[PDB]
Amino acid sequence: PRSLKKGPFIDLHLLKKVEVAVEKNDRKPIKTWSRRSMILPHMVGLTIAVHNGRQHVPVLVNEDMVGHKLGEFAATRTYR
Amino acid sequence: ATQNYGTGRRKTATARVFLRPGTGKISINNRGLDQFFGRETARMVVRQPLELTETVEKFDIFVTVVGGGVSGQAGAIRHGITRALIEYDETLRSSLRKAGYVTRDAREVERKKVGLRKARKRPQYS
Amino acid sequence: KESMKNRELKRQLTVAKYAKKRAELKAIIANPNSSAEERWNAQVALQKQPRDASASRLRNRCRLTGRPHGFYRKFGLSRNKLREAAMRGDVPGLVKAS
Amino acid sequence: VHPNGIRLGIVKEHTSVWYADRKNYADYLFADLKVREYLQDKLKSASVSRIDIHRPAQTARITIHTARPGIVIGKKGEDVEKLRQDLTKQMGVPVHINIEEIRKPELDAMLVAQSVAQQLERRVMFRRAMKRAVQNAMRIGAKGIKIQVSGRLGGAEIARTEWYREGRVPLHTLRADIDYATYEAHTTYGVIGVKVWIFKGEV
Amino acid sequence: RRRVAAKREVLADPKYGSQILAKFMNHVMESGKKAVAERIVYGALDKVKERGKADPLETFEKALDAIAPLVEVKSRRVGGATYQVPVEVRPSRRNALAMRWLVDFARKRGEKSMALRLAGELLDAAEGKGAAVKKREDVHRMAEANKAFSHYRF
Amino acid sequence: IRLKAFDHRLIDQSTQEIVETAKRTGAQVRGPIPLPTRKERFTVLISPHVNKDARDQYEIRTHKRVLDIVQPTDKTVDALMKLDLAAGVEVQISLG
RNA sequence: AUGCUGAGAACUUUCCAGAGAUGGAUUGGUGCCUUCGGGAACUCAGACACAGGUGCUGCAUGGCCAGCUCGUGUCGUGAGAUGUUGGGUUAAGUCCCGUAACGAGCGCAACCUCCUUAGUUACCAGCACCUCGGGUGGGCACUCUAAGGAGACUGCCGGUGACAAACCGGAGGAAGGUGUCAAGUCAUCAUGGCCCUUACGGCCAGGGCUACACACGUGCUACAAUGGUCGGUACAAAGGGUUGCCAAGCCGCGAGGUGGAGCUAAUCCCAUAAAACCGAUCGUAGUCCGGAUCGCAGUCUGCAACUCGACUGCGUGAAGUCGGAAUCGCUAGUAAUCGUGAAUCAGAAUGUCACGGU
Repeated sequence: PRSLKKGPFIDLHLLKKVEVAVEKNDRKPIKTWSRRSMILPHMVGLTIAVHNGRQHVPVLVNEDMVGHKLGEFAATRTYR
Repeated sequence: ATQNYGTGRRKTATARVFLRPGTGKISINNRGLDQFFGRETARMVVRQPLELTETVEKFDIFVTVVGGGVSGQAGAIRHGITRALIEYDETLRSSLRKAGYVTRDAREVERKKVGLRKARKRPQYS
Repeated sequence: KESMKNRELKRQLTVAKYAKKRAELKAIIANPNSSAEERWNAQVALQKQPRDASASRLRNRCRLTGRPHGFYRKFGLSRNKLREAAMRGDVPGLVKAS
Repeated sequence: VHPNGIRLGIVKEHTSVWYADRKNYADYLFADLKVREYLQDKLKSASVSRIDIHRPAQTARITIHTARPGIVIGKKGEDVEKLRQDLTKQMGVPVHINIEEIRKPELDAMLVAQSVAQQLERRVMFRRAMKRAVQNAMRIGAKGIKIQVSGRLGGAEIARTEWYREGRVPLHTLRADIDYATYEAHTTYGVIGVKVWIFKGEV
Repeated sequence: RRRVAAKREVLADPKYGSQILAKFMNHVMESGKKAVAERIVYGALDKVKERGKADPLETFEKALDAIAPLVEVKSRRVGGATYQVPVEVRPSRRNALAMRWLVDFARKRGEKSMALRLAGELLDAAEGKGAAVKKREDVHRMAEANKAFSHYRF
Repeated sequence: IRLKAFDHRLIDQSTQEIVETAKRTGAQVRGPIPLPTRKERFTVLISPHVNKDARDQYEIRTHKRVLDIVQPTDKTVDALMKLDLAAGVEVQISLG
């Protein structure tokens, strides 16, 4: 599975400091309180940090991303 | 008349012989023996009682018996040759002990045992 | 433990707390009759409307003991009951045969 | 492996004979728990051997096979509604309560096992009394009683399977019946479970 | 120590009319199908003589001449060197090594016709110049140093 | 008539009160149509230590019976619906 | 889990600082028994006390091949021994006869083909008919899977042996002799010496458990030749089935989401299938069995698939060559290669798989 049976992503409560923050300039990182929470495919180039409990990682996002989770910026098991 | 009821059984069957006298004609499961079967040797294993009771000229045999596998109730044609004929007469009574093809073998797949692999096929130990 | 056996047991009246919006929003999604403008209207459904409306975090246990393993569909009880129920006679029809 | 799960049929009877449908099989299995937990800690007086729980026409059926009516029954139903209310409010269905007569009650095993936990906590002797539990209940009727005592018996490191046996009790066959009364309680130190294997006559 | 088993040979072949050959479907049955086995139980015996000039029961019977041994290879203790046991034995021993090892050289030929790569060795015993005949003459002259050990230290 | 009953011993004693008490009233009711043992094997664990070599066998039976009344007027099916149970028999009825 | 006191009983608390709970605007309600006194449940709440042991600890706190012990009696100064040795036999402390021994409990041994009445709705042994798939009466006899049942022998003759346990042989008849090993849990019911005692009574938790650098408990699968790639055969097919199982699919090379024959299943959804004929071109290969990071990307749970998932379409990127040093281990139904359908009512529970037809 995980095909494009779900085409778009219209999620209302994961949104109200994201879609409104287009007119506002990009000076602060958008902090996230999940390992799941995603955002639009038309906003491409924001910053989301991997949320688990101790420290944050470098997150670099370019224009060409379509596929899957945020689990690559910090790893699943990051080789302690 | 000669309108009787015999029964061969392999793998929990209930057979139907529509038996009558005749001249050695064989048939099985609404088919002939040259009609459902072929590409086996199990057809004329039943020949071994058949030619020794010398009934190859006297009877018409149609033992419908269904179920089992490919050559499983090829083991039922073994049984039902003389059941519906010794309910007629007593000529071949003591002359069939040499073959011995009536006992429904209870050494088939009985109850399922846990811990083992199969009925009494034992697993790997040390 | 005391603050565990009475905080996830209350999911009987909180997961189906709404129970009428939860069926009026989850059948016509399986129908392709929604229009191309109407991908969004059926997605104001159940999450920020406080998110005890899905059921991915409930588990089946025993009643008097509370063991999740050994639980079957034919009981509300578990594996440490069957040896000690039908001999005192707590289960009907459980009879040894072959 | 259990012996007491075999005789569900041609010798004794089920105590839960009730039916709902194949998907409905566990609706009245919710009410089959809380009744036995009220007779263990509270109604130790007039102790209980076997409880029949059935679903007859339109309510329920629970029969409490005690020994002493004079402590329960008083002045034409003063506690009959007190068992009818305190039980059936957590039970899903209400119960009309009948009381039967088990005159000469010394031949149930639970009517002996639930009388020794009242005797072992207050320093009454652990060796003379388990003898006399079956010295005076063996005049008329039963032919033999075994009591396997593997337990505490004063000393904390004891696995001595004691030999308080009196008579002939085979406990492997089905026509010679097996009784099994494993009550457990808390004495002043050491966990002691009272086990009773009274053998009545066969057939 | 008592022998409790009862020897029950069952020999009745449906078409072939043999004497000792009938029930042999045991290593022709490779834990598989009987309908695969139909050109190789008797259909391979209908494939031996197709280049030859006889009946296939002629050549089969005479395997009890030169691929059947004379002495036996079982090991025995006295107080020293482990002595094997040479003796004239009844046919159930020596002819047991005249039928099952004759077919056991079937993989180092690996030719066309699965039916032929089982029974393409049986006709070589007319003079007895095949594969199982080499080891039978090895037995007799690896029994010179043993043949006096039958009563004395045996 | 179709029921929903337990086993061998509570339908073979529940159909004895049906057919004779329906033949008394001048009607014709057919005889009992059999049903064999409901074969289903049950496997659980019994060992105090976790053990894969220890399973066992159990079963719950489910036996019902086919009957039918030729001239449907019987009070044996409605008035003797409350009689044909003892402790937990649930007698379904059919007007056949 | 708490005793005393509360506005408003409880609800609604959907919506907003939540990118992430709620306190609250809480969008409305006064409820509830009537000596018209009184009373009580709760979203949260300010005092006192605690509940939590989620480190330690199986050491004063686990109970569910066959032989071992008691009681009585003896001999022995006693510990202890006889019973239980022996002789003939036994799967056997199974016995027969001897024998200062005699009776016991335990393990062992045993316990878990014959049938009245039968088939409302399968279908063709009675038969008309049939699309010869049986629409259907009739299938109770030439039956459709039985609830429960005389059930299998020391039964018998004869040669051995003390005639005796047994052991050898024959019946009939297409069936005849079977109480043990100072070790995993003060933790699924239990229970200690110290502890957290503005606390593991606070929880929306600001992520840091696989550098390949090995031996291996190794234990399906082949030895390239029966030769290298499919949509086909006489062909599986019912139950749980009132918040379920999810047609012929229109979709298909192979996806049977809208469809829905079956909605309480002698019905059916995975419903399709069995290693057979002579299967093709060519007739015996570490390779035209070979794809491990570069499937990108395709209207199905549905508010939660922004550099990772079934869908195997085979353009590619290999290590499978008689198992030898030595050892898993096979004396009879056995060494042995056709699959699981169903929840507290939402369907990827793999070495011990409902039937391995050999």
